[PDB]
Amino acid sequence: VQGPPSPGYYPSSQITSLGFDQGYTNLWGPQHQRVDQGSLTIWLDSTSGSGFKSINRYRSGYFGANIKLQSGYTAGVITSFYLSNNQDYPGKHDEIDIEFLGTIPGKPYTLQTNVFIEGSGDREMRIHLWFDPTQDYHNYAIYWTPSEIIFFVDDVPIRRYPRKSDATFPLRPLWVYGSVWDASSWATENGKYKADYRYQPFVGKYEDFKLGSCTVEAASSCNPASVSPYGQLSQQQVAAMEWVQKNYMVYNYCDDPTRDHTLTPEC
Repeated sequence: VQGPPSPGYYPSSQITSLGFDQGYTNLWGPQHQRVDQGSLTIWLDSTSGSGFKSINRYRSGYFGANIKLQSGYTAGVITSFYLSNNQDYPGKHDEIDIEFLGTIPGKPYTLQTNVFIEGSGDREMRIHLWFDPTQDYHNYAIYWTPSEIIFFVDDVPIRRYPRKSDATFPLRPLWVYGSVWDASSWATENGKYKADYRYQPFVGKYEDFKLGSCTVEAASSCNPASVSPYGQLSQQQVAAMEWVQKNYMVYNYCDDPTRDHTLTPEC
């Protein structure tokens, strides 16, 4: 295993790799978190998962990490990296998600991306990957400006969510989070395979954090990082994103005939 065509531009290579403590602290389950020379390990077992949160609240930016997932049986468990304001607006929040959905032997991990606006999501896109995300660290990133969201895997854009209306786009400040947790009811084949704690702990590893971003109170000149040679995805970037969605996309909410698309007019 064919990988995508080169995107011709490498946003992750233009931003300094950071240790955990330069951007983040633990939020819950500190007993299931360790940091070794900037590299983070968090884990889930029968008693608790763990999650971390950025020190700052942001208005925009480029947010990335190198992440490595657990091999073997991992059904029902989600390893995550996301932007959210759920703690500022409980129940009525915005979120931008990367979620790895655990799996069973013989079947690949699923990477889900999602967007919540004022408390409602249902904006899922799911892909499988062109590499084994348990064998080494791979780069995952969320780019977020007032005009668009772009998700990147190893600097390949896998999805773009443009601003079609204010009501369907995240315009309020977000913090960065990451977690490992039990989503047995839905994560793996819509809940068919659930967490099996015989295989515990379920470990998530994160390092070389990337922040090319703008805090809420940052000087007004602050804007995110270039994500393309131009002011917009290049045709080479677009072609790579197209290949991913052609060859690896397994769900797109816009294409689901069971979904009421009026509830999501950005489609």
